[PDB]
Formats: sequence, structure tokens, C-alpha cells
Amino acid sequence: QVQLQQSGGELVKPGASVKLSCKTSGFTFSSSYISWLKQKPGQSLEWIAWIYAGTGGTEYNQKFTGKAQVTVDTSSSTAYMQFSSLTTEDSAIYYCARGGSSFAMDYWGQGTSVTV
Amino acid sequence: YVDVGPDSVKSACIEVDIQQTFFDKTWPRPIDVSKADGIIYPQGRTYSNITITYQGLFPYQGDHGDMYVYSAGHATGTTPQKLFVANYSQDVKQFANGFVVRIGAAANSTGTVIISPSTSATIRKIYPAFMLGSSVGNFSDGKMGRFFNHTLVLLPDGCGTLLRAFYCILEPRSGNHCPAGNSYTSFATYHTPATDCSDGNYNRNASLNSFKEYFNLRNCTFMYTYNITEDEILEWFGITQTAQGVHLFSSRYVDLYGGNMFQFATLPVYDTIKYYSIIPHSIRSIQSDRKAWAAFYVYKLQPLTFLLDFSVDGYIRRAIDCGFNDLSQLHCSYESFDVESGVYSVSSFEAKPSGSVVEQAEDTKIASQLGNCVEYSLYGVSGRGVFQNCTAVGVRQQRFVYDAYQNLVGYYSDDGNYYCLRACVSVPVSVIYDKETKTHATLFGSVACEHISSTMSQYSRSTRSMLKRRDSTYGPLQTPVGCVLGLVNSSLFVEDCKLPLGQSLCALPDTPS
Amino acid sequence: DTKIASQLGNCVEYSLYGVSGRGVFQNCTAVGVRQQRFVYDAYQNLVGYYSDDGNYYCLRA
Amino acid sequence: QLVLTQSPASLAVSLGQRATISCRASESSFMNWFQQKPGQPPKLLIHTASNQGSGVPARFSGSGSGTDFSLNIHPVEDDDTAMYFCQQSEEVPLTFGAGTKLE
Ligand SMILES: *[C@@H]1O[C@H](CO)[C@@H](O[C@@H]2O[C@H](CO)[C@@H](O[C@@H]3O[C@H](CO[C@H]4O[C@H](CO)[C@@H](O)[C@H](O)[C@@H]4O)[C@@H](O)[C@H](O[C@H]4O[C@H](CO)[C@@H](O)[C@H](O)[C@@H]4O)[C@@H]3O)[C@H](O)[C@H]2NC(C)=O)[C@H](O)[C@H]1NC(C)=O
Ligand SMILES: *[C@@H]1O[C@H](CO)[C@@H](O[C@@H]2O[C@H](CO)[C@@H](O[C@@H]3O[C@H](CO)[C@@H](O)[C@H](O)[C@@H]3O)[C@H](O)[C@H]2NC(C)=O)[C@H](O)[C@H]1NC(C)=O
Ligand SMILES: *[C@@H]1O[C@H](CO)[C@@H](O[C@@H]2O[C@H](CO)[C@@H](O)[C@H](O)[C@H]2NC(C)=O)[C@H](O)[C@H]1NC(C)=O
Ligand SMILES: *[C@@H]1O[C@H](CO)[C@@H](O[C@@H]2O[C@H](CO)[C@@H](O)[C@H](O)[C@H]2NC(C)=O)[C@H](O)[C@H]1NC(C)=O
Ligand SMILES: *[C@@H]1O[C@H](CO)[C@@H](O)[C@H](O)[C@H]1NC(C)=O
Ligand SMILES: *[C@@H]1O[C@H](CO)[C@@H](O)[C@H](O)[C@H]1NC(C)=O
Ligand SMILES: *[C@@H]1O[C@H](CO)[C@@H](O)[C@H](O)[C@H]1NC(C)=O
Ligand SMILES: *[C@@H]1O[C@H](CO)[C@@H](O)[C@H](O)[C@H]1NC(C)=O
Ligand SMILES: *[C@@H]1O[C@H](CO)[C@@H](O)[C@H](O)[C@H]1NC(C)=O
Ligand SMILES: *[C@@H]1O[C@H](CO)[C@@H](O)[C@H](O)[C@H]1NC(C)=O
Repeated sequence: QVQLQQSGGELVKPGASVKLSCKTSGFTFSSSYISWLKQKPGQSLEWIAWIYAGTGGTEYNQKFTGKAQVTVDTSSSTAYMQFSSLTTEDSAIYYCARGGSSFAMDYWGQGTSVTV
Repeated sequence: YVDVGPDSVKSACIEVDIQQTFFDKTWPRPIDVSKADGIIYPQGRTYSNITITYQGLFPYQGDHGDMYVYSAGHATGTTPQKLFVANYSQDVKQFANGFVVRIGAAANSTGTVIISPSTSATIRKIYPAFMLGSSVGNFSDGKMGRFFNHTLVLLPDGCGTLLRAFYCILEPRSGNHCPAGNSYTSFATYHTPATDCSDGNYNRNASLNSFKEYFNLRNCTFMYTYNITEDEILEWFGITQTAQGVHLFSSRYVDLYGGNMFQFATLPVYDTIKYYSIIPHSIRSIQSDRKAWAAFYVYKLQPLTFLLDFSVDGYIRRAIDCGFNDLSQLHCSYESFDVESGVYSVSSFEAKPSGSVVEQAEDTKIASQLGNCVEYSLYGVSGRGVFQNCTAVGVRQQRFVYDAYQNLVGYYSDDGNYYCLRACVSVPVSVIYDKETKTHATLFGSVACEHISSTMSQYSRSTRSMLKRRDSTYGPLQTPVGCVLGLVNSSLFVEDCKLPLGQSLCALPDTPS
Repeated sequence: DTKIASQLGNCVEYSLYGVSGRGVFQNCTAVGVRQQRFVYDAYQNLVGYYSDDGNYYCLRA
Repeated sequence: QLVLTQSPASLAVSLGQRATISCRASESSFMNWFQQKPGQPPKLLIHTASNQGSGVPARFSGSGSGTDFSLNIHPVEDDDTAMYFCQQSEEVPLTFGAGTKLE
């Protein structure tokens, strides 16, 4: 059984940074793309970035460039999403998912709540 | 920097199936300089009505070329699928002073469609794609052939109707089957003739756009387009690098129906190209639209001396690779072959050196090696030669005995032995040549036939094939003049062969049919 | 400054694409190679030149 | 990226009835369908227009090409109250449509 386990939420002020994480299991981490997405209540989901854990290669949604960094640590099977210079428009539930690129997103973490 | 358009928005790359066994065919298409194949017209001036001897960058006679095979991709018969390529992207070669390519060698012939060996089609000319640069290394997943910083890419597009020459930083994309993503083999370019080769509207960006699926183009310093007239004509094309830039040469604009290659463009690449490889390419055709493609051949250039025969129209229509054989060295020095006799002394056989002998009080066994031709260093005294166990000549205890010409005669070793030094021995050669029948035979003189065979590992010239044609079926024949191949014992007496061997011997020409 | 495109002729100094010398030009038929501009003889001397006016001139020094 | 429009905005389907939800792309076929139950992340239901996702019941059947895609949920359970979304994975940035609310 595939699982994606995210960290709990946090409250920060504008200008703050937040580091999100997503530990995964039930599959080889290094053989998968892990995507990070931003969602607000009542809204559709927007992709931020993906990383191929096996190469460390990434791709980003241009609206987040200069603010977001996606990274991995394959030794702990964990995907991370780092944001800096957060604003109030960044209060959202952030999600990790197994999928990215051409691969449909079959497995999702529970979501990490960040209020700025 | 240069705007070369937007990045591809595709989330993934096309999978590339590398299946070298299907491209493992034999079809050499060598350069024959006697018709001036592969000869690049000398730059800075012109001549006509003349034969000259010139040292410059040329391919050599008999170079078969590295064969590059492009092919149809996979298909369901209704739609194209994956790309199907040879393992060319990792085939990184030294650029040095440049290289040349023969394009469309098999054009208009019929042959295999490669992906399906039992299927044949009329063969079409396709232009080669290259990746070149000053530095190479590995990819993040361990694949070879990564070029660093700005890489020069020569990428034909528009189904062979334009050349895109560009110099950009290639930023690998991370999506599925891309150089920085999942399940990457080799990037390869492609076009899809079903939509890309529409008559009157070729997709002039089809191969550029596929390239862009694997790499983004960044900080481009240039991108130039050249147009290509579409035809199936045998074509010479090539590249060199100088202090002034990278020179692109072709027969296409100056000698389309001839083959002398001329410079047509220079690219502003001042970073010495040290490495290059062929970009693999696959055509996303369907089974019912599966064509055959001519392989292209790559031959290297190097500083060679050639005789170049310039016709009245200034084109080189013949050339002699002076060092190809013994007779060819003579032709260059003597201009032609029917000049006088063709019976001249020729370059000798060198010796063929062996591992060294080293001694010096101050890895095995190098104390001595007896013998044939060994390099040596004895108490600071150097040279190469064969040692012979022999009696001492003096003066004793002074180690090194020299001759009338101040050469080393012999040496007293620390093993208590005295050796005579004969330096190395060699095989002198002469050629008996008949300008009427266009044939020859050869002598090794004093060497005698006990040391003679039809093949040699000495050597005196790159090839002995003109003699082998007949000599491969004969042993050497020993005569009082010298040991000879291609002699045939006939027991005849003639007054004058016009090839006397001196003494009481004569080499008799055979009779024209 | 004009007319120095050509002057035929007797003995004129010249400079053509970096190639210098002095001589008389003659209107004559082309010898090759075409498009390489300057044709030289057996002694490496200039024989003739393809001008930008479309003409080929023979040089007799 | 690709912008998606969904229709209906919402629909009520009784237990045992079929729910038809459609998506229209502004342009053009790796269209995926997701189900986001209240309090949950989206779950994949359909991929590449018609294929079932991992662990997805046969009750969820998709189709589509070009710019026009659909999902047929049959039968609908009360437990299928969720937002249904189309997502486009062919191009990057990856995108989701507004979503349809199924009750
Ligand atoms: C096949 O691939 C080739 C690659 O060469 C494409 O050629 C390029 O095409 C793009 C447009 O599609 C050209 O980019 C545009 O050029 C316009 C004017 O070009 C001149 O001036 C610019 C000044 O920067 C020089 O760079 C250029 O060399 C020319 O001298 C610009 O006005 C455009 O600006 C607009 O778009 C850009 C984003 O692209 C914005 O940043 C600007 O603010 C503005 O909105 C643009 O730069 C590009 O120059 C061509 N490249 C080359 C090397 O020629 C073919 O078009 C493509 N063909 C097909 C069928 O797809
Ligand atoms: C494949 O087939 C094509 C088509 O026949 C061959 O192209 C043709 O090649 C001949 C030989 O060079 C060309 O003849 C030339 O015509 C010009 C006209 O002025 C003349 O000046 C030249 O001296 C010569 O006679 C012919 O024109 C050319 N066809 C076309 C359309 O240009 C091609 O060479 C074959 N390719 C191979 C690899 O065998
Ligand atoms: C050419 O590209 C290489 C790699 O793409 C650059 O070398 C890297 O430099 C960074 C600097 O921190 C190092 O961390 C990397 O490990 C280096 N990689 C390699 C492969 O050496 C190089 O500097 C670039 N050169 C230029 C002129 O841009
Ligand atoms: C194109 O040039 C820009 C700079 O003009 C490069 O951006 C720099 O890249 C180096 C790489 O180590 C960074 O250390 C610098 O901090 C970057 N500068 C800025 C302002 O971000 C850019 O990477 C070049 N493009 C490519 C593909 O190499
Ligand atoms: C590429 O990786 C292989 C892995 O064995 C290694 O042997 C080779 O030397 C590497 N090449 C470079 C240029 O690092
Ligand atoms: C190639 O020919 C086409 C014909 O329209 C022209 O538009 C294009 O600019 C030409 N390109 C070159 C490099 O000559
Ligand atoms: C080549 O030399 C011959 C010698 O008679 C001459 O007649 C002919 O015109 C010359 N052609 C050229 C191009 O100089
Ligand atoms: C060969 O070596 C032996 C070593 O004892 C020596 O006695 C003999 O004289 C040598 N041969 C000649 C020709 O001197
Ligand atoms: C040729 O044959 C004759 C036969 O008596 C022999 O004496 C002679 O030595 C032979 N010569 C060669 C070179 O074989
Ligand atoms: C003289 O110039 C004309 C220009 O058309 C040329 O046609 C003619 O052939 C030239 N004279 C000679 C001898 O070639």
C-alpha cells in the first residue's frame, strides 16, 4: 500500500518561510516523481513543482519561481517543499502527490495547512 | 542573448529505443582520391590547368568512413510510436582539425528500412545531425556524451530543407524520458513526415522542436539557418576549426554535381572543439510510409600531402595520396607514373621496435634482450638496436666501445658480458614498374627470401595491396640481384626487358591481351 | 577617388581584396575555379581575377 | 498551461443513478479525472481520458478526446459526494479545472 505522509500545519507572518515535507512508502521513492500542489478552500488545485527523486531534476510553475524550491532526500524517502517570502495570498493547504510529468497522480498526502 | 523561441511545454519526452543490432550493417563507401573524393578545395586562392603537391587537411585514400544509419521509428501501422535509433549520441570522437562527411551515398538504391530487416524501400538522402563542444562528461543518471556550457548543435530540419546551426547552453529537461528525468536512454531528434513533410509546407521546426523536448535552449549566442535544395545528389560536406571560427564546408553550393568541397559559412565558435558525436535520429513514419535512408559516412581530416590535379575549370578531378603506397610516393616526387620507367628505389622498411633494455647503477626482464631491435638506455647512453653476444674488443673497463664514425660498437654490461651493437637492421626496397601494363614486382635486395613474406610488419608504406593482387599466390623467389615478389620463374633469355635487374638478370613485362 | 574600379590599361598599381601588385588588366575569358576570385600560375603569381563587376581580367603585370 | 472549463457546476444524483460530469478544454489527450471528497485530497479516478486509476471501482468510467472529456459514475453512492475535476497532464504546468460538485 502506497502512502504519502505530510507534516502538520503552521502559522506564520508575511515575509516568513515554511518548509513542508512528505515521507513516502509502498513504492521506490527514487523511481517516482513527487509533485507539490497548492489549494485554497473552494478553489481548484495548482501545481507548484515536481521533482524526480531519482535524479533530483525539477520543474516549476512560473508563478512560484523565486519563491518555491522543491527537493528530496532519498535516504529518508522524503520529498520537501520550501517556500520563502510568504504572503497572505499564500495561505493554503499544500499537498504532495505521487505522480508528475506525464504520470497521473494516484497517491496523495493528507495536506499541510499553512496560514500566513 | 539570442531569442530562439520558447521552450517546449510538453511534460515528457518521447521514449527512445536504442537497438544497435538493427543498424549493424556493412556498407563501406570509401574515399577514392584518384577522382578527388573528399578533397576540400584549398582556400585563399585558385589555380587551373595544373598538377601541384600540397600539404593540408584532407581525408586519406581508402578511408571507408564511420557509417551512420538513421531510421524509421516504431509504429502500429496506423500511427507512429517510439523512436528507434542507433547508439550514436555517446559516440564521442576527437574533433582535432575537423572531419568530413559523405551524404546520401546510398541514395536512389533500394534497401532495408532498418527497423524491419525484411522490408526494403528506395533510399533517401538525409542530412546528418551533430553535437560538438570543448568539453564532455556524464549525465546525472550515468549516461555518456554530455556536452558542457555552450554546445554547438548542427541540426538539419524541415525534412532536410534547412540547417540549423546554433550555440546554446543545453538545459536538460526533467520529465519522463528526458535527460534529467525517469527512464532516460538517449535523447534523439525526430520528425513526423505524416505532418512534417507536407508538400509546400514542411515543418521547418520539426527537429528543432523535438530537440527542445529534451533540452531547453539557453543563453544562445547564435542560431543561423541555411537553406538546402532538396535532391538525392551525392554530396560532400564537412567542418574545421581555426582561430577565426568554425568553418562549414560543402560541395552543395559550388560543385553540386562534382564533389569538391568549398567553404559556405563560418560560425562564431572560438572555444576549441575537442569532442563531437552524432545525434541519433528517428523518423515517426508509419509502416505504410516506412522509407529507407542513406547512411552518411564520416571520415577524419588530417594534414596530408597530396598531388592535386586542377582542370582548366579549376576543380580538382584527381588527387594522389602520396604516402598510400611506395609507388604513390614516387608518383608525387616524379609527378606521374609513365614518366621514364617507374623503376625507382622506394622508401625502405623501418625495423619494427621491441621493448627496451635498461642498465645503470645509481619492469622485468629488461637487463638484456637478444634480440631484433630494442630500445635502450645504458649508463646515460641511449639508442635502439640489437645486441649480440660477442668477444670483447677494448679498452677494458671503459664500458662503451665506439667505431670510426663515433657510433656505438658495443658495451660491457654488469653481467660480465660484452655485447656487440648492430643498431637495427632494415629492409631496402625497390620497385619494378611497367607503365604499359600498369603492373609491378618488387625486390628486397640483400635481405634475401629467408626473411620475406607476402605480408609485412615493418613497415615501408601503408599498403602493399597492389602487389598482393598477384603476389598472395606466390612465395618469394630468390635471385642474385635480390629477393623478389611477383617474379614468376620462366627460364627465359631476353636481350632487354627495359627493366634489367643488372648482373645477368632481367624482369620481363607480360604481353597485353 | 574615381574611376579606380578598373583601368585598362598599361601599368596600374592595384589592391584587390588584400591582394596587391602592379600591372595591366585585360578583358579575357575565365579560367577557374569560379567563385574563388584570384587565379594563380605555375610560379604562384597572379594570372587573373574575378571582379565584382562580373568581369574576369587577365593580369600581365 | 491548459485552461479547463467544467459543466455542470453542480449536480444532484440519487443513490443508484448515473452521474454525468463533463470537461471542456480551451485547446488540445492525457486528461485525468479526480474525486475530492470533502476533507480529502483529490483521488485519481480516470487517466488518459478513459482508463481506471489505481484501486478505482468499475463504477467510474471515463471517455474523451480533443477538447471534450467526460466521466460517468454509475451507480452513484451517497459517499460519492465530492468535487470532480479534470486535470491535464500532457503539458506542464499541470492544471486542474474549476470542478463540479456532485451531491
Ligand atoms: C522555428 O524556430 C525558430 C528559431 O529561430 C523561430 O525563430 C525565432 O522566432 C521567434 C518568434 O517566434 C523570434 O523572437 C521574436 O523576435 C522578434 C523580433 O526579432 C528581431 O529582434 C529581436 C530583438 O530581441 C532579436 O532578438 C531577433 O534576433 C531579431 O533581430 C521580437 O520582437 C519578439 O519579441 C516578443 O516576444 C518575446 C518573447 O519571445 C518577448 O520577450 C518580447 O517582449 C516580445 O513580446 C521575439 O523576440 C526569434 O528571434 C527567432 N529566432 C531566430 C534565431 O531567428 C521560428 O519562428 C520558428 N518557426 C516556427 C514555424 O515555429
Ligand atoms: C540519385 O538520382 C538523382 C536523379 O537522377 C541524381 O541526380 C542527378 O545527377 C546527375 C549527375 O551529376 C546530374 O547531371 C548534371 O546535370 C548538370 C546540368 O547542367 C550538368 O551541368 C552536370 O555536369 C551533370 O550532367 C543531374 O542533373 C542530377 N539530377 C538533378 C535533379 O539535379 C543523383 O546524383 C543520384 N544520387 C546518387 C547518390 O546516386
Ligand atoms: C560548464 O558547465 C559545468 C557543468 O554544467 C560547470 O561546472 C560546475 O560548476 C559548479 C560551480 O559550483 C560546480 O558545483 C559543479 O559541480 C560543476 N560541474 C562540473 C561537471 O564540473 C562549469 O562551471 C560551466 N562552465 C562555464 C564557463 O559556464
Ligand atoms: C545564463 O546566464 C545567466 C546569468 O546571466 C546564468 O545565471 C547564473 O547561473 C549561475 C550558475 O551557477 C548562478 O550561480 C548565478 O547566480 C546565476 N545568476 C543569476 C542572476 O541568477 C544562467 O544560469 C545561464 N543559463 C544557463 C542555462 O546556464
Ligand atoms: C560515466 O560513468 C561511468 C560509470 O562506470 C564511468 O565509468 C565513466 O568514467 C563516467 N564518465 C565520465 C566522463 O565521468
Ligand atoms: C529558405 O527559403 C524560404 C522560402 O520562403 C525563406 O523564407 C527562408 O528565409 C530561407 N532561409 C534561408 C536560410 O535562406
Ligand atoms: C591549358 O594549357 C593549354 C596548353 O596548350 C592551353 O592551350 C589551354 O588554353 C590552357 N587552359 C587554361 C585554363 O589555362
Ligand atoms: C657468448 O657468451 C659466452 C659467455 O661465457 C662467452 O664466453 C662467449 O665467448 C660469447 N660469444 C662470443 C662470440 O664471444
Ligand atoms: C628457376 O628454375 C630453374 C630450374 O632449373 C632453377 O635452376 C632456378 O634457380 C629457378 N630460379 C628461381 C628464382 O626460382
Ligand atoms: C570582354 O568583356 C565581355 C563582357 O561581356 C565578355 O563577354 C568577353 O568575353 C570579354 N573578352 C574576352 C576575350 O573574354
